[PDB]
Amino acid sequence: KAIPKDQRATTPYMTKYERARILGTRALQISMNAPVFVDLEGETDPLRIAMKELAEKKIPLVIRRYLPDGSFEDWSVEELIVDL
Amino acid sequence: MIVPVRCFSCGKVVGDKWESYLNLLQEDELDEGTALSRLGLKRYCCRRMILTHVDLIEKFLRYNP
Amino acid sequence: ASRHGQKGTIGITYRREDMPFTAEGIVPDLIINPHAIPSRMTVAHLIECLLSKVAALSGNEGDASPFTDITVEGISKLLREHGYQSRGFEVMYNGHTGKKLMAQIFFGPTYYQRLRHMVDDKIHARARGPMQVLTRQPVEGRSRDGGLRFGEMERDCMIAHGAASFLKERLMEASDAFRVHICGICGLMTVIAKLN
Amino acid sequence: RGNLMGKRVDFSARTVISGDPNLELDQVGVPKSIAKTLTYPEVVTPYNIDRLTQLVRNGPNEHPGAKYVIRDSGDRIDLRYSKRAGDIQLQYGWKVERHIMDNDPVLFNRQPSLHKMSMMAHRVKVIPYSTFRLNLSVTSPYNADFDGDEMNLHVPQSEETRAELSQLCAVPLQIVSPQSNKPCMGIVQDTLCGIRKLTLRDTFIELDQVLNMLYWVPDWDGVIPTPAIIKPKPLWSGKQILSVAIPNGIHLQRFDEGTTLLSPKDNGMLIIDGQIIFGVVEKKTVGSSNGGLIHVVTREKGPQVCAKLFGNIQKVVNFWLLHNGFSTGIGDTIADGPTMREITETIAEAKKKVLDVTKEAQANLLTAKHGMTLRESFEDNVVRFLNEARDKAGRLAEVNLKDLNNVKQMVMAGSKGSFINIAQMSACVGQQSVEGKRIAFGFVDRTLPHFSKDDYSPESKGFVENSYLRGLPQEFFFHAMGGREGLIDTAVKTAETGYIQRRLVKALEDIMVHYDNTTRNSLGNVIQFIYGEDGMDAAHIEKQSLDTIGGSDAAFEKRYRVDLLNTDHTLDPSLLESGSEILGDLKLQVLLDEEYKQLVKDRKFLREVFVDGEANWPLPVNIRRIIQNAQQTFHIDHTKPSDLTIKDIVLGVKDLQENLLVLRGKNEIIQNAQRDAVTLFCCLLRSRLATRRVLQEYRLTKQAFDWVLSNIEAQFLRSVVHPGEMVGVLAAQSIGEPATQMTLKKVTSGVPRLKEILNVAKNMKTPSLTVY
Amino acid sequence: MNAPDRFELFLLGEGESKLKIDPDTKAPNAVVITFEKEDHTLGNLIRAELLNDRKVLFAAYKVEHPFFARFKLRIQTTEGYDPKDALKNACNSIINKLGALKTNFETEWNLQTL
Amino acid sequence: YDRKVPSPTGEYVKEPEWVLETDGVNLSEVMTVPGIDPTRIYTNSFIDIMEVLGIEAGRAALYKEVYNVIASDGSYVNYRHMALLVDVMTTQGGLTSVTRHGFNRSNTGALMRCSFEETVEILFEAGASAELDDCRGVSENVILGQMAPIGTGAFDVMI
Amino acid sequence: TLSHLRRTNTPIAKPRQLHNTHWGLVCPAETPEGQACGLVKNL
Amino acid sequence: FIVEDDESLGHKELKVRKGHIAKLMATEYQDEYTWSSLLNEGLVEYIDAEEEESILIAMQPEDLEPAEADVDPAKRIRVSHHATTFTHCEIHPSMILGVAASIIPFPDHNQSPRNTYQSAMGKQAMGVFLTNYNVRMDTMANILYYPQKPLGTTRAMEYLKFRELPAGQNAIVAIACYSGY
Amino acid sequence: EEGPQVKIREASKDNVDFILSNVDLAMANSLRRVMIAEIPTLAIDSVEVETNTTVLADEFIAHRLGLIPLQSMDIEQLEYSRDCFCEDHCDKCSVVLTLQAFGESESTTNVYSKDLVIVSNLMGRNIGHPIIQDKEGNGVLICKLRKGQELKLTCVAKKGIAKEHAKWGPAAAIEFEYDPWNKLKHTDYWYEQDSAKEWPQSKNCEYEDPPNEGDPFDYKAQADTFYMNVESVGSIPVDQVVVRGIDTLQKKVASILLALTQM
Amino acid sequence: SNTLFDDIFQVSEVDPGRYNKVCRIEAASTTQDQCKLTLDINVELFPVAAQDSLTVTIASSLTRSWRPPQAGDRSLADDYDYVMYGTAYKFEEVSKDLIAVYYSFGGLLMRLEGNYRNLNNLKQENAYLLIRR
Ligand SMILES: [Mg+2]
Ligand SMILES: [Zn+2]
Ligand SMILES: [Zn+2]
Ligand SMILES: [Zn+2]
Repeated sequence: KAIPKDQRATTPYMTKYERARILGTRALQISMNAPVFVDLEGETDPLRIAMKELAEKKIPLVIRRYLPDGSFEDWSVEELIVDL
Repeated sequence: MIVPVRCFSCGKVVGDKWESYLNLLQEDELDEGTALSRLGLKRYCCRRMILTHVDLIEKFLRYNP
Repeated sequence: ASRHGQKGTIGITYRREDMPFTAEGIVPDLIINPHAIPSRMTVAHLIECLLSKVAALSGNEGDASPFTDITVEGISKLLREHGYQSRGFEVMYNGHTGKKLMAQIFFGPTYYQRLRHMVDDKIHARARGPMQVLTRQPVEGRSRDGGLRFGEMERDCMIAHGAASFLKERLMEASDAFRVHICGICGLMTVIAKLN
Repeated sequence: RGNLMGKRVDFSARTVISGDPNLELDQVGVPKSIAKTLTYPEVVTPYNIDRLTQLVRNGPNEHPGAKYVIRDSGDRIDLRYSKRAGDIQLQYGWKVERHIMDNDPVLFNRQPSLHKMSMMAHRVKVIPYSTFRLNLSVTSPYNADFDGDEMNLHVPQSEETRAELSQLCAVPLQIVSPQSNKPCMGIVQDTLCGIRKLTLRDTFIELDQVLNMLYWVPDWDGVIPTPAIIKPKPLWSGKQILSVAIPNGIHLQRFDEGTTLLSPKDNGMLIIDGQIIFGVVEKKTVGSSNGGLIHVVTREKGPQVCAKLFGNIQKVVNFWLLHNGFSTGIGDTIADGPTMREITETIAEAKKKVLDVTKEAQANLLTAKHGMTLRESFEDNVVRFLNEARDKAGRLAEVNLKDLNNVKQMVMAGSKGSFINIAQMSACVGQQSVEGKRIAFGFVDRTLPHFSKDDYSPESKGFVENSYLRGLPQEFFFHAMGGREGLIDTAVKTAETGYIQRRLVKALEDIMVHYDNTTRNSLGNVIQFIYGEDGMDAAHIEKQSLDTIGGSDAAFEKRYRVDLLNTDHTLDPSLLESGSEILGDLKLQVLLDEEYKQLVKDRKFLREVFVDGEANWPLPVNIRRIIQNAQQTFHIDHTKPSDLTIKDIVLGVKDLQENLLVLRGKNEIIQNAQRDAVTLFCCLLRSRLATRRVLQEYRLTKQAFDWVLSNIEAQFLRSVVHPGEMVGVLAAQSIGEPATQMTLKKVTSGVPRLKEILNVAKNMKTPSLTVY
Repeated sequence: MNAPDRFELFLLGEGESKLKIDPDTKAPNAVVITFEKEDHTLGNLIRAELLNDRKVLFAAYKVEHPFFARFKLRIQTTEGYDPKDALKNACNSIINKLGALKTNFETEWNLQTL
Repeated sequence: YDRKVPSPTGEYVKEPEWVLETDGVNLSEVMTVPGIDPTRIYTNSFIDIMEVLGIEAGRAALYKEVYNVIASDGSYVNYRHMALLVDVMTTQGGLTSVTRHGFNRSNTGALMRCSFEETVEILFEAGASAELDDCRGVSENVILGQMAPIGTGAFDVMI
Repeated sequence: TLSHLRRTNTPIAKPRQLHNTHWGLVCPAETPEGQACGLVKNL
Repeated sequence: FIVEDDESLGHKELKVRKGHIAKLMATEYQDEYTWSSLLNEGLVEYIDAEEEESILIAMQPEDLEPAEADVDPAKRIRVSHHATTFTHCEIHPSMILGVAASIIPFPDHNQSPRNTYQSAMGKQAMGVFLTNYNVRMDTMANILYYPQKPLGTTRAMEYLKFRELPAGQNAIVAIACYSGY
Repeated sequence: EEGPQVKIREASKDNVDFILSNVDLAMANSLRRVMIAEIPTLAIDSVEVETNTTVLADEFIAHRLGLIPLQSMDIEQLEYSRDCFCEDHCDKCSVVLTLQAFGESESTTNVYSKDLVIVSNLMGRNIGHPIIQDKEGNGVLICKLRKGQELKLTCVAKKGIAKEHAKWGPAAAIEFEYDPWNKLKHTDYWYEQDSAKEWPQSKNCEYEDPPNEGDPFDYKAQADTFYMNVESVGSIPVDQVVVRGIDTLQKKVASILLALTQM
Repeated sequence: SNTLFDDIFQVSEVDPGRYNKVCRIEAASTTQDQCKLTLDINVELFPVAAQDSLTVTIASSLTRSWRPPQAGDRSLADDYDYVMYGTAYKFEEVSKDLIAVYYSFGGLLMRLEGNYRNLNNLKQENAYLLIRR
């Protein structure tokens, strides 16, 4: 039931599970001959690449966090902090 | 089943000492212990090789065909 | 396994040289780790060695009959008369180096059994083979080239790892996988599929 | 149950396992043949064709080869039959089912799988012979040993799938387990038993070896470290080289019974800048303990760095031991001649005691304690008498054991063995027991037909006086009876527990920490408003001491009170910079006062919660460490005064408490929950980061201190649970497992009781009411 | 069935040369020479001799895994001294002593009766 | 019994105290007895503690209990874990067993209950009274071979 | 083979416990683990 | 063995005697005094658990029927022969065991359960199960190439024909930490 | 002469107890190993069975044949089949022996290694001869036959080494001790009271001076002098195992030298 | 290029607590009664005993990979017999007009008590221990 970019209460920080799915999904696209938005310092493995697309906040993916009522909050991989 | 050719452990040929050993027992009326030493089998790796062997072939040969 | 409830699989074979050796030049046919002893309190094993050693030496059948007055002393006493340390230890040199081993070792002969069940008789390994006609799920046993059971318990673990995708890929894309057509009004698989 | 939630899946493999000391913790040795069978659908891509085509050419029966080639239309070109199997020009977009190669990620598990740790991702390492080869320190999580266990391997099939294994289920990632909130992988057998020896002060190594040991450690900086000794011979100590394994920045203080920054017993432990300063290295240091070099190295340097720590420590220690040797024989179970004398008679008196009780009892002189039959009291005595006997003859034996005694030698490392083992192998074995009682009268009024009716003497009812060494009919038979009782409930305590393990798992199955830090099941029905009541993840926790609960009232004061308005209890001018120009400042005392009034509220509050007086409680962020990690990151000298302003500290500590957060709603209700879930930690925090302390206890500086803060914040934020964490199961299992470890002062405990509980029985066997 | 042929212990296969010389990266004048189808016998003997040369700052070796018969010799020598030379010398000094022993033994063996 | 206790001087000391252990239960009437400290009276019979002191207390004992089972074995388990259990066992205001008589009745979709002890039946009494399964249980998405609200399936991913 | 020919089975208060009276008649040790432990005996 | 004290020439004694044994061994060498002869001349009896209830049994005959008129410190400790009642004496305690456990050396210097394990494994051991394995066509047969009688025997293996059809080899073992493999 | 120097004590067809002094332990060992594992030898490495009415299995018998020691002095002029340009084998890289035995008498006929019969052309090189040290001259007991049992074999002996297989070892057993008194302190004896009264005294002590009570610990001394003895299966005279040993090791070394060169 | 502490010590006790190549020595200082010493010494390479006159020296000179001979004809802070290298860890206030320090020579330990050392004693890793006659 949507929630404006404001009044956003969810964790600013990216959950491990979120990043593991983000990592997987981008790694998969990369494995399918998809454009790479990063400069390879000589990387070849999709995942290893996708990891580096995240390390340079260049992964055009957004996470939709459903709350338990039905509503949710859309966070962008650009916003989300990746400490871990 | 027949005397092992050579000792698992060290490799000292042993299969050429079974009959010798047996004789030393039966006729020379000697004890397994000395019989061994006389056959040049001085180390235990090479003493269990003969001392323990159970010459089963002698029982497999009694089977006619 | 020895005769004292101590089983073990081989973990590697070393050729005579790489093996530690006795000054006499004797080398072991087998080496077991000291750690499989304190806890299992399987002392007889140790004893049997003391005995079997003396025995092989003096060509005497070693009598490890139960309730007897056979002592670890009386035996150690016999083994010394045989020019060996009364307990089974014997200076040993490291095969690689030839140097002496800073720790003397329990060395002697011990009756060991060759149990059935050998790796090669077990090594099964499938990568999508024949499936059951009734469930369209992989078959059992390796004699049939079946699949391994990814039962209930394994699932829980995956769930615990939060690896949703993998799970789906395991309970579907591998084993059961089937496409069915449904009536958008009565969710029953009652839709005649005429693909053409 | 067996088709929908539990299926037989493809791309699985199983064989015998055996340990391999030259394999990395997170790898797994896959026997060439198995690798040649299991495959992986890789799509052709300009970043690979060369390798892919090259493999397709290698074919299905040479390792780095493949089977099957998938095309656009969905056809399967079978590479082992196919006039055109030596042809095939790969096309971008096609799929090349390739063999499993080195470094692939694979899910490796041992059953029963009552953990996450029972299933972990390992880097593939194709090798000869046919057994899965696994690193030893991966042993315990799977609870394997190499007496024949077989293990199952599964191969990810999707690019995502792989990622899910390598990022969530990787062995590295699992070293510090959330269940025991400590690590779940230590150092065992040889590496442990050895590392200890290799450490003894008496242990020195020289050139030739040193150079090998160093080289042996793969991450060696090739810089030979200067010998501990340079005199008549340049000798290095054990610690010396082992320290090479330990990376830099690792610190670790210990203190066992008699430690004293000079540990005459080479006790406790002291590791600074990744250099072992003092203390023998054994289980407590390198085991899978809480404080452990592993718990610390995982948290500090990273999972992977710590993953490596294992192999290194191993490679070095193993090598060292490979050349020192170690063994055990009967000899190691023989006790000093005069000792067996002292032991045999140690028992001789125990028997006389039992006898003297017995005669007393038979005279009806005995005074029955309350609630017990004069008969009950009788038995209990003798049993106590005999147990002590065993334990002292045992202790008596343990003392002989010379440090050179291999058994004792393993016990000291903590690599196998315990008092009991020695005590039984060397001195008296003990009183046998079936159903918690000493052997019964299976025959009429007697134990065996070799005794006379009515004979409660120790020999008669199961007291095995002899040792496994000396040797044990009646005794035998008896000890056998107990033996059996054991094997039996052994078979039972397994099924009953197996069942419980499930009911727990089904019951909680669907419970997980949602995105509002709440804990609800499928229905949405809230179960916990904050997980674990602090919304903190179990793994990121450690037993810390709340320094404000204990100590005399005087000591609590001698420690935290700062009264600038009091020449005798003010901050000496050597500690603080503004020492002299503070003495008297009333505006400052108003703060110290405010700080000190809080610490005292906390003392009360805590003593209210933890009535026990127990001050050691698992809390996120090991503050003590952060401090030590500033103590030498900024090289802080305990000789010059700090540049800290009383305002800095006090106001800083306070402010820190504002940026911890676990919830972020801007409303009252939630803003109050957030306060709750942090109260305790904060208490820890305040008692630790107190003005005196900061200044007098660990001479911080505006820089160090300022760092320590920014630090805590981050860590805290890292210790929070992640929405998704499936706590339902995670818990169910965390209870089921340690439950299947249970197998055995007159109450109903263990499995039965746990069963009693979970079922919510009303017919409990051991009811009781405890009044005060 | 997963056992490798015994001869792979002393027979170089395809694309396998007796030695590979890569320059160590951690230290200077350092080199890691990998040996193929060779075990402790050589490795340790050459390691020991290589440690008689006073212009040798380091020298260790390891069979990274028993399964395979190969090992690594690491060498670091005094500026201007090429370890390959430090290696050459060693092998020689070794052969020489060996020859020697061969003779002296053969001598004695001949003064023997039996 | 042994009980640590704050001494006037501040330090915790050991002030042993007499305590009566009982071989039989009747909480309701013993608290009322004089001399005893009704504040501390206890029982391992959580049910009774429930009926008498309320459920929030029952939860307590329920844990205090489980805990003892696990710790009497020297073994430790983080609070949260057992907490969750007890709580899950205690949210429905009563003492709900880990048996089928308790949590399978729960209010959950048919399929979950399916995977536990009374499949057949559960599915009938479920068909008879047209139950609608949300399909939000992990156990059901497993039956339909779909991702579930697990780590990987809680948040949705989009372009 | 000898051991199989000298075996004993007991279908279905405490029956798998090695019992006093067993002395002299049934082997105190020989018996299978788990499952039928104590039920299958050996003379 | 029976014990009936009926013996004018001093105390209570086992009916069997050295006399009868030379007579028993007499028969062995000829390979007329059987086991039934001992049973008939009433020197032995067959007792079931029920009658066992009413008898007193000495373990070792010797060590249990001499009169008490220095002790080897390495021998285990045994109590005493306290009983002017013995009606029977055990043929030999080692007999309380059966086939499987019978092949364990010193199982009386071994922790209870480990004896049970071994007994279950002796049945998975290889060796010659029968000298005619070559003439028998049966589902799987495993035979040892060079079976060895154990250097460590049991006075009860002679009847279990172990030494004749051994299952196991006499390997030179070393308990030592070596390659860590 | 130069460094390394020997001092034979005993000597015969089979053994050679000798003192090897002024050498490095590393070498004493390298030598020892090589003797055990890399000196070449001729041994049956392929058995073609024509008839086996025996009580033993084919491969069981084949295994034993391989183990039977064969002459190997001139093995240095016999090639490795894998290097001979022939297809399979020839008289340049092998030696073929025939075994034919028939149970004739009803009194059990024994089959000894003395019955192998060289069929190939030795080419005048001492090679492949059932080695016999028996007293009666019946080297090794291969098999026994009954009434009318047959055994008709054809073996092909090839050049090989202890590494591919132990049957190819000429060495048997090698004694080896150094520093009889633990002056070098390369060990720490295990004791119960006096490690000196409990641990035996090696013959080798007699050939060395004791430790001299109050003398400090000789921390600079290394291992010189080694008391070895090479037993010999016999395919090679003992003197040779020692020589060929020394040789081989020496060649191994040289090939690395030759390596750098081609590099 | 320095020296940091010189002083002759008189050994009062020599303790070998279950070690055969190490003894923990405690010798008092000749001259200033204030100074005392606790040290771990390899009695195998450098014996010691009841009342010996030991000369001690600390310094920090005669950290790049260790080398060995050659210099056998070069530098030589070999004017002593026994020598060790180590890392010092904690400086403590024995209180009063005295102060102590702790060094660890790869596990071999030493505690030094006095006061004028506030200057002469380092504050870092470097620290050799030289003893003679
Ligand atoms: Mg197991
Ligand atoms: Zn031998
Ligand atoms: Zn419809
Ligand atoms: Zn040819």
